[PDB]
Amino acid sequence: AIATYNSHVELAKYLVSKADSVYLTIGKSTPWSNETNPPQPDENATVLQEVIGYKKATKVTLVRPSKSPEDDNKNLISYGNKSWVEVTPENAKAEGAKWVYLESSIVGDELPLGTYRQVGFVMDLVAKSGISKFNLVPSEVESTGTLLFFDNKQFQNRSEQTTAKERFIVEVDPNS
Amino acid sequence: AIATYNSHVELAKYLVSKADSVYLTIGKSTPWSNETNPPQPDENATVLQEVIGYKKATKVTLVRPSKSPEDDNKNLISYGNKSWVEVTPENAKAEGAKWVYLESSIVGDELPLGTYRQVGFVMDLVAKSGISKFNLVPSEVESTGTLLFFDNKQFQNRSEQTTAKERFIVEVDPNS
Amino acid sequence: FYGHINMYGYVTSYVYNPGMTSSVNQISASTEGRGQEVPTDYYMYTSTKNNNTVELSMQTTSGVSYLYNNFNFRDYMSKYRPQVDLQSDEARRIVSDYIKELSIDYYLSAVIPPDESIEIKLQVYDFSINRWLTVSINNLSFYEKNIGSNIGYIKDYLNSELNMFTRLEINAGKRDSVDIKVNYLDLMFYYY
Repeated sequence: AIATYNSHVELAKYLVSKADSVYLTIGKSTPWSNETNPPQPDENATVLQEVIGYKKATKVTLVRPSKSPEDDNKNLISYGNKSWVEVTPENAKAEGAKWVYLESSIVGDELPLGTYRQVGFVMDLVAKSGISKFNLVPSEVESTGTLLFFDNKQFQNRSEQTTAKERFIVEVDPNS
Repeated sequence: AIATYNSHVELAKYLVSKADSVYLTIGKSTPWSNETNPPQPDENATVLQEVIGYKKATKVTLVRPSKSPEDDNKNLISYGNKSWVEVTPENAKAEGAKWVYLESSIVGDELPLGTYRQVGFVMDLVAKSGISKFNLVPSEVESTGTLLFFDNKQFQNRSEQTTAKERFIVEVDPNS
Repeated sequence: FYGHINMYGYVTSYVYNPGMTSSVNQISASTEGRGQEVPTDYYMYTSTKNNNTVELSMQTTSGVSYLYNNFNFRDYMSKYRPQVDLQSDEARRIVSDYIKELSIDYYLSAVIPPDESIEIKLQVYDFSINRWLTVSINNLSFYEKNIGSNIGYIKDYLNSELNMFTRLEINAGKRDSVDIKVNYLDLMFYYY
């Protein structure tokens, strides 16, 4: 038997419906063995190495590839030199939107200063009693939820003069 | 024997009139003695150490600190986690706009990939005959023009996906 | 697509010269068993730089000993890239065009007094000229050093079986043996 492209649209809608529980996370604060050539990731893991913290996802949405003239009235997402267009959940099957765009930003010491290398996303995270802010260090978290997605980049370093605007475009079936 | 408050603003108008010739430049590509504790930038220096290259300025304008209620309802900038208003050359003395804003974005490998520890801005840069692209390595530059402003930084890095963005607000006399 | 080919190893005082159809284990046969395969620990622990160095006893009657390594790009390409046609007469060109430039990283020290050093040569067998090519020459002491080098395109270093042969030539001088500590050995390539 077979599933469908529309199932990947509905599972993308499900992930987008969870957005209130979704945080970007970053980690691996100590070096790689050589910073130019990182080790490969592990899709069976559920937490980052050397977790620096969590920041609430500023934008969780469906997307599809952009085109003109018919996307000229819309808003567009640029990453990896690629350019994409946003889709709302109630239109997702009509637009064919099975790709999810995930974004968050950190500025200054609102998460601990130092270098970062691992980048990824968590959902079903629960913060501890008396805390409601969108930037969390691991000591402020009651449950980390499920780490869904992550990558092992070459490093960067931080201050108030820098924005940690890391993002993915992800798909639950890349090869239908 | 004083200067008038207008006088600083005129030099700022001059700096903004140069904008087409203005380029971001980046350097100090090998380590300091301590990557977390840079030495003092020498004001006598003519150009950055270990020059990576140059990118055209993407935005140059007069600016000033914002005041409520009026500037909250105008064209706006957020930087230093705080709010600023842009000013046009034909209003500069009425606004008192003695601060110049400079900004550019270096995308992917449009200059060679590597670490950096110096950032600054040049005017009057001239590329070799026949070159017209906004990104230049030192061998493509006929005259480097003049480095007006720069700072030493803790070590930073780039990869093929990423945009490194740097922007300054400066003024011509910090010491009246 | 950036990757590493990590650990057949064989220690001997005899000179081996691989042929175009030479397999991994022909070193032991060509030496009449006058040598030894490297310990299991060499295959387990030299695949990353850490505190676990593998010590290897380099016996010699001539003042020179050899540590041979063989890297099988056929099995590597079949495992990591099964879509590449390795059955063609062009398979060496395909594999070399795919890898582009290869670098060897090789971190090692000698079990000798800290004030002494021994000459070591990293060599790769070139099948176009049928000779060992020296890609790096170093003096090895008590202190760990990378003796590695960028060897460029590997087409001429591959035989018909897609085997690459490397060796350390170790000049013990007047010593009947020298022990070498190997920390890290990696064949690393980076292509777009």
